[PDB]
Amino acid sequence: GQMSFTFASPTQVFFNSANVRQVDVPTQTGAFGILAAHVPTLQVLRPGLVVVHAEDGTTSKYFVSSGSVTVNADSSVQLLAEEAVTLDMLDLGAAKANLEKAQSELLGAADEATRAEIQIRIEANEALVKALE
Amino acid sequence: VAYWRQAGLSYIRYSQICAKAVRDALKTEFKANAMKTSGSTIKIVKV
Amino acid sequence: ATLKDITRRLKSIKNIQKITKSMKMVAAAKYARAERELKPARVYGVGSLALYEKADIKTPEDKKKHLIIGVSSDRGLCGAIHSSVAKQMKSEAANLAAAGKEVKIIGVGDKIRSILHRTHSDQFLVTFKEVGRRPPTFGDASVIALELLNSGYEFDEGSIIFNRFRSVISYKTEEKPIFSLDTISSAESMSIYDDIDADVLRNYQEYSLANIIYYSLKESTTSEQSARMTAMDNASKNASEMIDKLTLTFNRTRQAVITKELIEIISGAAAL
Amino acid sequence: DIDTAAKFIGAGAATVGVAGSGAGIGTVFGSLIIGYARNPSLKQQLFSYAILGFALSEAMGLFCLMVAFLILFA
Amino acid sequence: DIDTAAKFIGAGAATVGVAGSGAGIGTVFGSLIIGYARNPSLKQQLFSYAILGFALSEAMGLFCLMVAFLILFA
Amino acid sequence: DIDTAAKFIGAGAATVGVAGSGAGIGTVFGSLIIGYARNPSLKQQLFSYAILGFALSEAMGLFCLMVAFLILFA
Amino acid sequence: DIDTAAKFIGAGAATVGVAGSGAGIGTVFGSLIIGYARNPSLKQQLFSYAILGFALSEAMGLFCLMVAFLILFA
Amino acid sequence: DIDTAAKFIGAGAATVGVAGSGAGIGTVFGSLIIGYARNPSLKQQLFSYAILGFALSEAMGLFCLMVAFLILFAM
Amino acid sequence: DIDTAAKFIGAGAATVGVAGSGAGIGTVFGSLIIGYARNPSLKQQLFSYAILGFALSEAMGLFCLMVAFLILFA
Amino acid sequence: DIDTAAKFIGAGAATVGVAGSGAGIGTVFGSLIIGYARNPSLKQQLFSYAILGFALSEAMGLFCLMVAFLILFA
Amino acid sequence: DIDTAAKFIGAGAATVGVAGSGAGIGTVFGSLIIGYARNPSLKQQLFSYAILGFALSEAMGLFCLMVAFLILFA
Repeated sequence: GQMSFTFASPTQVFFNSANVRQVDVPTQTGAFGILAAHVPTLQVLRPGLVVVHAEDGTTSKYFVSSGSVTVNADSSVQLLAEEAVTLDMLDLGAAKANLEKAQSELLGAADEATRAEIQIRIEANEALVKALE
Repeated sequence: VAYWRQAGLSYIRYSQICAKAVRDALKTEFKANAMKTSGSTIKIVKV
Repeated sequence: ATLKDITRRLKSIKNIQKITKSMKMVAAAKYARAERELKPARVYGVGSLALYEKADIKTPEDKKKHLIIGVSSDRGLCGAIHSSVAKQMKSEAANLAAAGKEVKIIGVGDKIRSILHRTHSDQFLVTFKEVGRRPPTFGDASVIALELLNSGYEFDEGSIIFNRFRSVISYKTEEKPIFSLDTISSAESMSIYDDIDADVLRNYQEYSLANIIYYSLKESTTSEQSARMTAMDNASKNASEMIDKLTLTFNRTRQAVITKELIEIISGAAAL
Repeated sequence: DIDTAAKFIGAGAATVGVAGSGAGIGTVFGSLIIGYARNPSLKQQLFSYAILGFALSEAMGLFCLMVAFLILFA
Repeated sequence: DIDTAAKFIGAGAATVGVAGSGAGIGTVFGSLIIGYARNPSLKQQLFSYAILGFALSEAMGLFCLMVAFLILFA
Repeated sequence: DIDTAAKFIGAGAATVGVAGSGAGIGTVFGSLIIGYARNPSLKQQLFSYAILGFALSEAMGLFCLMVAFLILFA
Repeated sequence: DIDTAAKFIGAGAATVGVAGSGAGIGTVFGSLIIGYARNPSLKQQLFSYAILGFALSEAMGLFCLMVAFLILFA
Repeated sequence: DIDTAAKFIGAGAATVGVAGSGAGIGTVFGSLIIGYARNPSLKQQLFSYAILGFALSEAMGLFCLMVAFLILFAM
Repeated sequence: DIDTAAKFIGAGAATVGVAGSGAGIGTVFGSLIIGYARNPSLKQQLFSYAILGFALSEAMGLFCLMVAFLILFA
Repeated sequence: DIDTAAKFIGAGAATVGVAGSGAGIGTVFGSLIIGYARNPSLKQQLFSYAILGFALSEAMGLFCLMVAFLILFA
Repeated sequence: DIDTAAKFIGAGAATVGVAGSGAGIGTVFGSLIIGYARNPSLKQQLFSYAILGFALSEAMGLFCLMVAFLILFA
């Protein structure tokens, strides 16, 4: 009962068929933890922070913006994020400024597509702020 | 469904917007690395 | 020929050797960067494919719509990159057209649209330019995937054909299938996959599409950078070899003309 | 008298109502947990909905008790 | 008077019903939480459904209590 | 005079049977909220099934009250 | 007469057993809503199963009311 | 006779045990519907469990009626 | 003799606690179906847990039945 | 006397109110199990809410028992 | 005697409390099945919580049966 964890942005890689114990992810339907024999699923991420615990009790947290997570029959997890950055790689002040900016533009409902785009940006910045704080 | 799918988007655009948000919210030093790799250059040809 | 012709030809071929040496070096640098950047993209692409690899999906044989994507570049002198890609594209296209399937073709690169211009003229759904000029990012793959989804063709099955980079000298043209959620949902192997609406599945399919297109783009870029490196190497070597004989011809013709001039001078002096 | 007997029989039968309360509110605090497990970030609003549900469900157990005491004294 | 005692016992029993409606409201406000957590974008519509469910389920507790009062005072 | 008392008690006991209808309404309208927030683009069909469930689960409550009245006034 | 008085109280207490049928119908038609929201394609077979469960949960409530009418009239 | 009279209210009280039994039948079949919507390929096996399920949920509940009839007839 | 009648009515009232255990068995075997449908690869362990829960649910469904038979024949 | 006999009736009939609290505790701990299987990294907060729900819904059974006692000994 | 009859009635009624614990045990061991279908690796802690919930929802039905026996004896 071991897990084969794969986790990579298109540009870099973080875990390559490693052996972790638990992985907590956001999934556009909730926010769940994957363990050595989780039931197979497919999900798509929302801007959040995936937390990984290795065999020894150390926690590494990476903010993912979007992507997919696959939990398979053989307990091999594949977590592909379009943009993953460690929390030390993020400006709190800049994130808060961007969040307030997007909230300010929310008034300008230029159309359904642009309204949705601004709302998505607000949600992403909200997750950024909540993770950094 | 989601509040963006009902707006006629797709998950590709959603991921693009989220990645843009994150990359625009990086440290002043990592911003350079983030921007250069994520640029787009492909152009259409009408059929 | 006269000495002037040999002079001009040797000038031109020396110039050619210089330029091809330059191209070989610049292509080697570009290939080095691309190979460095392809290490993580390979892991990313394999992760993307994992689901389809070990959750066996097969499109049932009663679906009309097929798609062909061919990955290539614009810059020429890449060797048999574009040739092999387009040849495989049309082979599969005709194969599928035998079974009465409404095939469509998408080409990522100018060379593919050019080569397949005569045949398959109308089957093109869209093609993309400005490829290879700079390394293909994920934004490029997202643009291609978007422009595929939006185009009024809901394919049932698809295949993407690219050049898997094996080594500096060897690359193998490869095909990878891609499915549609109309087929994902009704696959028996997917029953075990818990928490799968008919909606998270379309988001997942869109992301997988972008993923596989990005992976094929990165493989293609590495493969053709290596191919151009080797082609320029061969061209430069052959140019130097030609210079080897051409300089001998230069020297021999110069000596022969000098001797003839001296002989005619002495003949004129003797006659007077 | 038989009236002072009903005082207690009916009063006891009228506190059977409180069971509803005990059931209902449990479900609330069940769902909250489940909800908080799917979406921890909404902790605050989830708890707001939960306190609404508790107040507005145990009110009916309180009506049961009020009826019981009303019978006991009227 | 036996009639008074029977009236009081009858009201005590008839008020037992409101336990069911208390449980029903508990379920409604649990499902509201779960639905909200899974889809926080619909808070308005979800709460509208919750209002209808609560009102239309406490209707039955009011049925029970008016029955008890018809036994007692009328 | 004993028979009047027994009729009162029997009706008051019969009227307890709408607790089931209260709980059933709670469950159906909680499922409506969950199954709407889970798939908002079927609002109409989900609400139609909710209304059918209400009707079928309230037939029982109105039957309990009907038999209660039949006991009281017959 | 204690005979008819006892009969009335007995029938009144017996008829409360359809609270079970009410709650069961509620659960069946909440589950149908949830399932249909999850897999809108299966709607036909889903409604078939929902009706089957409805009938089997109706059986016991109708049987309880049968016992109640029986005792009240025998 | 009080003994004959009280038997009737005893039978009426005992016949209320079918309530929880019917509620259990309802939840068994609700779970059947949800499970079938989750995995419509095991359609048969699931039903089998459901059968078992309500049988027990009914069978044990049926005991109440046994008692009730006893109270009415076999003292 | 009221004792010879108190026994009968007390038994008829004590045998009401079987409703809760009927509902509990229904819930355990509904959870079994959902859980087996979700993750069929491990169905034996799910069945084992279902049998354990069912055993306990009857345990309490039959304690009250035992007390009923006790106050009826002792 | 009728008075003490009715007192025992009421004491016995007021404890059933603890059934609701029992079912509530069952559902809250079931939801704790579910929400800990989903997100096993919130264990501490989830058990905090679970114990809050248990205490605050065991209060109902406590209330029913204290009424069922004060009915006898006061 | 009337007091003996009252003993019998009170014990028989107070026994009905354990329906709550029966339903609660059913709910806990259905939730254990589902939450195990999700994360098998948590088996140990899931069963620890399930047994905690079983015992600490048993307590309520056991109190009801204890008080029924107390009335039936002392």
